[PDB]
Amino acid sequence: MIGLVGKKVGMTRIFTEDGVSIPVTVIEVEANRVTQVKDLANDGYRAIQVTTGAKKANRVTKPEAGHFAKAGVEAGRGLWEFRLAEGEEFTVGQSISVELFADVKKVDVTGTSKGKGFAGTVKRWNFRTQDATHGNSLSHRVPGSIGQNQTPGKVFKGKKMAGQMGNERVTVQSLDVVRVDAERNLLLVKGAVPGATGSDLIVKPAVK
Amino acid sequence: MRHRKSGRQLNRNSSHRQAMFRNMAGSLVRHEIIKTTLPKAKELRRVVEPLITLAKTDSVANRRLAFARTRDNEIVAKLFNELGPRFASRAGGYTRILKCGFRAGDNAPMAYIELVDR
Amino acid sequence: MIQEQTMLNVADNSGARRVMCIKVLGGSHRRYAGVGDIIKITIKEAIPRGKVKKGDVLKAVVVRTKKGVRRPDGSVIRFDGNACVLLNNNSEQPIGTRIFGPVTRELRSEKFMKIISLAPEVL
Amino acid sequence: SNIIKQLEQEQMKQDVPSFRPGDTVEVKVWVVEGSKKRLQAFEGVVIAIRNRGLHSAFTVRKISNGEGVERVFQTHSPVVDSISVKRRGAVRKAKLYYLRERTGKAARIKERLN
Amino acid sequence: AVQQNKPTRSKRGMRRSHDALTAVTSLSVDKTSGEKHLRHHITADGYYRGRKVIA
RNA sequence: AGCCGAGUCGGCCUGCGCGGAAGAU
RNA sequence: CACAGGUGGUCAGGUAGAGAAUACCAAGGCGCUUGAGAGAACUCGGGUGAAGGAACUAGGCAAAAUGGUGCCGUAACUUC
RNA sequence: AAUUCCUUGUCGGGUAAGUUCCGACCUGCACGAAUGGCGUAAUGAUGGCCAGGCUGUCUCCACCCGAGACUCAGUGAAAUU
RNA sequence: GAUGUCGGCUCAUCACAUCCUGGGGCUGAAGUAGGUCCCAAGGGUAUGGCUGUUCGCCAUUUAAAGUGGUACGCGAGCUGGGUUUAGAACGUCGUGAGACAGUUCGGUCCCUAUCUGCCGUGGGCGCUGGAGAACUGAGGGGGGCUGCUCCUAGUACGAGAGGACCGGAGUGGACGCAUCACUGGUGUUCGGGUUGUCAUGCCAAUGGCACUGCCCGGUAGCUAAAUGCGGAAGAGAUAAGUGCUGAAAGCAUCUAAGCACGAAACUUGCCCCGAGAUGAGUUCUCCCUGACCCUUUAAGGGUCCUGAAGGAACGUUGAAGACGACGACGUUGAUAGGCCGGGUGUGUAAGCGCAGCGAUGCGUUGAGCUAACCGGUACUAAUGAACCGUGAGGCUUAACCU
Ligand SMILES: *C(=O)[C@H](CCSC)NC=O
Repeated sequence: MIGLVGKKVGMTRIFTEDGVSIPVTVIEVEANRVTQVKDLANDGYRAIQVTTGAKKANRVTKPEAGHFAKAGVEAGRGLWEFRLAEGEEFTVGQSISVELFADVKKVDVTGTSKGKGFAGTVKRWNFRTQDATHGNSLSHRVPGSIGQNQTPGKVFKGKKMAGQMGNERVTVQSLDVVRVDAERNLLLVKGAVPGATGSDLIVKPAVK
Repeated sequence: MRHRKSGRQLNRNSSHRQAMFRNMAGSLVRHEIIKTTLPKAKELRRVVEPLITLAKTDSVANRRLAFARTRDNEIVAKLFNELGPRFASRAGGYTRILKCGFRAGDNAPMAYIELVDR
Repeated sequence: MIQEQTMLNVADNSGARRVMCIKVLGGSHRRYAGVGDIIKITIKEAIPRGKVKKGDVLKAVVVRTKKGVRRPDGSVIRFDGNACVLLNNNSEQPIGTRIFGPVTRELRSEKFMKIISLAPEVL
Repeated sequence: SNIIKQLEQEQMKQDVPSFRPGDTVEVKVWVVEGSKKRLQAFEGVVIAIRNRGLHSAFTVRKISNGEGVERVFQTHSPVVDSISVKRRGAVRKAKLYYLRERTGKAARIKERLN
Repeated sequence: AVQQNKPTRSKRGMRRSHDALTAVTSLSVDKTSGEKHLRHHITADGYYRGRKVIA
């Protein structure tokens, strides 16, 4: 099924009457507006494209403005796409709200993770450190050996080394849906999700 | 990583940083326009403007606090007798930075910093 | 958080005073033991005419720790030391007849009801 | 964040009495044993307080049956039924961790009666 | 660690193919005096955005 | 052979194939 | 080499201190002849650490620890 | 045994578990009396073994304060081929 | 005219003669538990005492603690206990200098990476008028482990003692990804106590130096010991193996023609990269509609007028970052600093008055001070311009419009 685009607000907790504390992530989901429908005859597959949010006029270039004016909707801060299943239909200009998740029990959430920059093997791949005493000579956090002798005489592809860590696309699966609030455009899920406060999130019904 | 942190190290240690900025605040208050490096000028605002905010209310306690933070009675007297009254009805922004060229000895970028009613 | 070489006090009247942990039972490569877990021990100090001697090898269960336990609402309970109760190596039942000090509700199982019933206070 | 502030203010208690580090307090908590529910009491000295809105907490220390015990309570949980103040103490610090090394007459605390 | 063969002038040039300098795109003209200056900088006489700032 | 009507049994010499056949970038 | 090395004699202020030890100052003398920014892995010199406490290692290597004055008190053995 | 190949000899003590350590037996491959034999209080930046205290030595690493590494301007090497 | 040789540490990759988990045939296989052979390499596969040891013996665990190749893998990656220099001693051999795959104590481990390789990150040109966005998926990588309790059932089986297949439900060990609401560590940029000495004329009050002088608490950020989630179920074609119908060979026979089952191995289903895929793909939107001259007459060279869509540069900067790169914003404005209100931490400031001989105590007073946080606000700095990029886009053939 289709999903929605939202924004990460923060983390809090919910108290139950039996004395349990549920930690939750709060996601703000405004209305998603349909900009384009893609079908088999003209494109070769079946999907919808949506926008959300708002954008200032003097930051919208003429190509983008023309694309929005064809559909007849106000400009937003981005464009995203979702694939369709058999027996699902939509029309251009239509609005989709967070009441779509009224009866769903579990979701998958996708976002961009925090960036750590250039990282060593101890932090990036969980290598073990060598001795801090007993005569070690300048080799405390270094990686060690990286190969064999004259046979094969090279380094194999895919070796684990130091480099950039984080700032990439990540998915976390099968989170319980704790609350759906339609008068305030809120969705509350159990547990942690990738990203930092204020980043964009994609929410879908669970595949497993 | 330095996520959400504030402050400039300037290739020094803390005692040296503190002493240098004390001296520079004194010089700015005394002359009302000085020439220095751009990062230093950007750091000096956060030290000089709070003193001017403090000097808008005159009391023995406030004078003693200013003395603790400057260690100069001439500077204290100027702050509480001339600059507070001058700025009584302004909400922040008492200084101004203007970029000038590059230094001949080592090619450092340079700027003037001055009080806004000189 | 109990591991190999840890020393513990004894919370029963079987005769032992100080014991040392020599293995954390369970699965392969297991690190720590907490409140409610069973460990293997050797006796390092005993009183003259008790039911156990210095140098024996037995089993025991942990009843108090300095790290503590968490509760479903996020609370904690901590103690000032580490203490245990001695069990029989084959049947896994207590050797003593009395229990000294408080215990916790983590032990409320079909395996440790004698301890729960003999304790002076269950927190 | 206004959104989170609103979500948080609808779960808070409004009956909590006022207390300070160094006082003696009694706390009543719920206990479930099978299909039965009852209340159990915990009394002792307050050594630390954390003021963090819906996320506030406080820590209590006592000596029980020859052993020292400490408990960290979350202030706005419904497991806690009631809090009461039995004595008022006179101290200078905000945290009283030095009491962990004291016993008996050396651990006494003077009375305030402000 | 040192070389086993002497590198060639062709390789020298290929490595240096990233070393050229860049010139300033354009200058700015003050609205009162007519001098040329670096954008967002003061002039050599003491003007900025039409006003005399330094004597 | 199995339960009525043309073939059926087992040794010999010789041509070409089949199994016996598990290793390290 | 305008080199973190080597080279005999004389003079001896104040407060605290057993002291020519050590800390902070006086008279006097200096900031060591490339600088300016940034705030990654890794290397050098240091500060702090939940629970455990030699399980490390050829080996407690290295670190951590003890540390002043007055008084009470102090074992086997001994060439006393 | 600073001496013993066979050998981690056999018996006792210390540890949950001791080819090293301490006490004994005598089958001394191949001890032995001024190229000295057996003992000995005190002394040692001397070789071996066990304990109390203590800890980032370790389970298993986390954060921070400084000097390089990185970028701009000035000067400006080496082994090898 | 030099290819560093035992054991340990760090980090690995392949084979199958398979240690565990998966599927089977025979049993001198009643059940539980075993013995032997065939198929299968997806994932997994101990901590200590002694000794320089690899081995080995011993203690206590585990579903299990596989066997081999890779200069007996790995010193321009680390160690230096052992072998294998110069000092000294014992036993033994020699008249002696000395000697012993016999013992014992001591004993300097160098190199700033040009080329290949590997992990990350940019600049150029191409893809046929130029520009801003969203995608398809040829191809490539990651992941794949397993214990114990309960029901079925004290049933099937068995003289009894014992005790299941098949199918359901719960709770753990080890490993991997993300995050900071809770429990905690750090927090030389926040508050306080205190020892020695120097200064601001002096009292009172403050600052500098002694490892942040020595200490006690602690905001934001980063973070594990903290707390969420994962390994699948389904589908196709099969291995060893089990079958249906059926002749050659009037019977029988899983095979020769036909038909059906069958495993953590194979191809998919889950997650990430991906059109330099030169075989350079698709869809939506936007911009440009002027005059002349020469010549060797063509995908030709030049002059005047014109300069779009968009981009780059500069400035204020970020939970983005070695530098480049990526994201937000530039008066039609909340991008940074300051300023106003709040919150958080520390813990009752200074000045004045009262009590006391005094050190000190009490009131004003939960006072004063308060970084990186939350909600607001144009006071300061983000300047009009200038620069790059053009002027309707080749040839041949086919099918449709005129
Ligand atoms: C033999 O004794 C050994 C051989 C050296 S071969 C490189 N040398 C010892 O000094």
